[PDB]
This record gives sequence, C-alpha cells and structure tokens, in this order.
Amino acid sequence: GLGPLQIWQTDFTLEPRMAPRSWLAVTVDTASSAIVVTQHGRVTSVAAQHHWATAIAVLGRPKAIKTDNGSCFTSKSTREWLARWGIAHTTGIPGNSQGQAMVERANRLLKDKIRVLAEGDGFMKRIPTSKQGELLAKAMYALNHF
Amino acid sequence: GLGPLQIWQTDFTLEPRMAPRSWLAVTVDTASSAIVVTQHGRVTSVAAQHHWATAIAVLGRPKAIKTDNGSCFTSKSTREWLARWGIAHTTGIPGNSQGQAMVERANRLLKDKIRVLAEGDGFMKRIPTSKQGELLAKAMYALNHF
Repeated sequence: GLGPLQIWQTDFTLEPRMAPRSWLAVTVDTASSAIVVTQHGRVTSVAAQHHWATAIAVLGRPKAIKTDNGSCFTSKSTREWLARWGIAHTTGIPGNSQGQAMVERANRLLKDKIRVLAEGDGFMKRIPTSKQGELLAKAMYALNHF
Repeated sequence: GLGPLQIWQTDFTLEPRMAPRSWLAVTVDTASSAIVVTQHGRVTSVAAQHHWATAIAVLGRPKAIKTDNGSCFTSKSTREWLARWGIAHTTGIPGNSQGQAMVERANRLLKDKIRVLAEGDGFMKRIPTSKQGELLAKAMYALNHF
C-alpha cells in the first residue's frame, strides 16, 4: 500500500571469465534489492529485451526501468518493446548524477562473487563454457538469498 | 514460523512447438505455487541439475525435492549434485499414488499458455527458435504473477 515503488535499474558489464558470452546484463529491483543477471555474446538491443524478458518472469513486471543512454536502451526497437509491455523508461536527470549507483554496486559484488566461486573450483582464468551457467546461477543465488 | 515447508516437485514434459529444445523441465514450489521452467535438448541427468540450478537462483534453496523414478533423477551424478547442495530427495510412496499431482497440473497449464500465446503471434506449429526464449519467459510470467 505504502511499500516501495517497483522501479528497476539495468546495466551491462563485461566479464572475461564468462567468454565467449562475457557481457552480463544485470538488473537490480530497487524495491527489494533482488538481483537478476543473464549472459549475452554481444551488447545489442535484442540482448537487453531478452534480459528483461527473463527478469520479468523472475521478478514480475515493474512500473519503470532506469537505464543510461546506451544505444541498445534508447533505440526504437527497445522503446517499442517497452511500450508493448507498458513499462515506463527513464534515463534519469539529463546530465545526471548517475541515479543508478545501485546497479553499479551490484556489478562489483557480482564480479567478486564470480571470481571467488570460480577460483574455489580451480578456475583461475576463464570458466569452462559448460560450467558458466551453474556458476552464474550460483552467484545470483548467493547474492539474493544471502 | 508455521508457514509451508519448502518442498518442490519437478518433472520433464515434451513440447514439440519448442523444438529443437523441446524438453521442458518444470518445477512447482508447493509452498507458494510459483512455477519455474527451462528448456533442454535432451532429458539427461545434467539437464535436471542445470534446471535446478536456475530454479535455486529464482526460488532459493528448498528443503526437499519430490521427483519420480526417472533415471536422470535417481542416477549417481544427480544424487551427488543434490547432496552437494544439502537438498533432500524423495521419489515418494514406493508404488505411490503420484504425490506430484501439482507438477502434472502445472504441465498442462504451461502447455496451454504456450499454445495460446504462440497462436496469438501467428505460430500455428513450431515457434521460431529465436522467439522461443521470450515466449517461454512470458508464459512463466503469466502463470506466476497472474
């Protein structure tokens, strides 16, 4: 009733231990702080939509999503995908202050956990392709359900 | 405190509109009724573990999981994966009554929603490979967050 508004912050961050699909799309729900992450081979408009599709099935549909002015976020294709869902989009204050400090903190936490868990299993550099999936799920589990 | 126990029921069901990865692994959390589904090319022990890895990141770690006696569920590899996580496994009453009526109801609901949504987008038969992912996420969203 008076609970937090369902606004998300989403960003892409690069992680060479997950190559070839080293681009991680990360979404923080600012109401509950849950984190959602997916892996992509390239940072395109289609990869952001695929990421939000998965986040929507996991967290439910938000009232709005805050992103930066990356092209994969302000392109026509992406503005139409968001309108088809009824989700408002804002790139925040124009010149900002980066009102997406949350996703940026999530990004560092996420890369740390990936590195500790991978090193925990003997992978000092790249994680074998076949192990990437479970480790990513595992880092996401440790970050949400502490 | 007195809330429901966190027990899951999981099963695989076949869906030719999602081919080539037409095997759907579906998990119902009997405490909250949420549904989790993932797509696989073959029904193996490794595909069940990958499915639960994703369900664990989405729903948190359960106290137990109820399955049937499929080999991909009672194999050594799978019993060890479950022990590594500390999750109890039961195949229920031996000769049963099928105390996994829930996952079976979820399976029919899920296949219906997939068919209505696909037909809604003009796909009377197989769904194009590139559209499978979002539609699956979409059916999962409609079934959880009604």
